[PDB]
Amino acid sequence: EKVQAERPDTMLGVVCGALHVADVSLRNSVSNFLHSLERGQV
Repeated sequence: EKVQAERPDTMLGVVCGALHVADVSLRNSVSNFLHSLERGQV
């Protein structure tokens, strides 16, 4: 139909997606690491 419009540039889109993914992953990793540290583990 040629109606797949109103998208951002591919570069900005993939950059933002990778930034969101890495942010969530790093935040969860830091949180779980601190959780293990707090309970008395290494």
